[PDB]
Amino acid sequence: GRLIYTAGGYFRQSLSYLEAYNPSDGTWLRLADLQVPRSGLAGCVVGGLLYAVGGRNNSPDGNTDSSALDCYNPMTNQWSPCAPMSVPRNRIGVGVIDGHIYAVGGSHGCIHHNSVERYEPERDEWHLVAPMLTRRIGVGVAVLNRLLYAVGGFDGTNRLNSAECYYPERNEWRMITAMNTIRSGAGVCVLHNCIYAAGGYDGQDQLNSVERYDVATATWTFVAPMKHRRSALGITVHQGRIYVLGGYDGHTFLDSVECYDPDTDTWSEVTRMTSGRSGVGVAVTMEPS
Repeated sequence: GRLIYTAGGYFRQSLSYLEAYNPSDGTWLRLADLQVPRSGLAGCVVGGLLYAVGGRNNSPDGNTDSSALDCYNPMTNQWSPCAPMSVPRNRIGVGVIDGHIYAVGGSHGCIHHNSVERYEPERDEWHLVAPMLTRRIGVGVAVLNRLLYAVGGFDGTNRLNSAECYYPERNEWRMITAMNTIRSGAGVCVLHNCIYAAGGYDGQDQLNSVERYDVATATWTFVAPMKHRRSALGITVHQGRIYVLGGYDGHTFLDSVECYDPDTDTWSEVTRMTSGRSGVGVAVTMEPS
C-alpha cells in the first residue's frame, strides 16, 4: 500500500501540512506537521523514507529561504532533521540516483543557483557536484536511466525552455533538446521511460500544456493538456499514472488533483486537497503504520 504524500506548500503563508492521499479509497490522512513551515520545497523517497528538501518559510514574522533537509518515517509518523545543504534553495528541484539525493538549483534571496549537490543518506553528508550550465529557479528535475535532467526554470531574468542532462559517472552537464514551451515551476517526472513536463509559467500565462521527452528520438512531443492551468504544482507517479497537485492559476491556489492515464492520453480530476496550496513537495511511499 503506497500513498501520495504532500508536504508543505503555500497559501497566504508557508505551510506545515503533511497529508497523504490514498488513490483507492479517496481519503486524505493528516500526518505529523513539518518542523518548520515551508513552501517551494521538493519531496523524494529513498529507502522508504520521505525527504523534504529546501524551500522557504514565508511567515508573518519574516521570510527565510531554507537549506534544511528533513526526513519523515511512515513507520513512526515522526520527522527527523538531516544535515542541511550548503546553501538555501527556494523553488528547488530534486532527483534520486543510486540512493543519493541530488539538489538542483533554486534561489537564495537574489542569488539564482546553478550549483547542484548530492546527499548520501548512509553518512548524512552533502557534497557539491558540477554546477549546471544554467541558473535555474523553479527547475523541474527527473531521473531517467540513472541520468539527471534539469528542465526549464527561471534564470533571474528569463524563463527557460532549455534542458540539460547530468552524467554522475562523468560529473558533467550537457545540454539536450529544449522543450517546445517555456516553463518555470512546471511539474517534471518520469513515467515509463519518458520525461514529462506539465504546466508551469512562461512569464505571461500559467500553462496547462504537457510535453514528453523520449531519449531514443531526443525530441519533445506534446501530449494531452491538463484540465487546469497551474504553476508551482506538485507532481509524482503512482502505479503507472501521473498525479499533479495544487498550484497557482493566476488567481487561485488550487486544491485540484488531476491524474494522467498514459494508456489513454487523458487527464481527469480525481480529488480535491483539503485546502488549496502551491509549491508543495510530493512523493510516494508506504502508508504509515
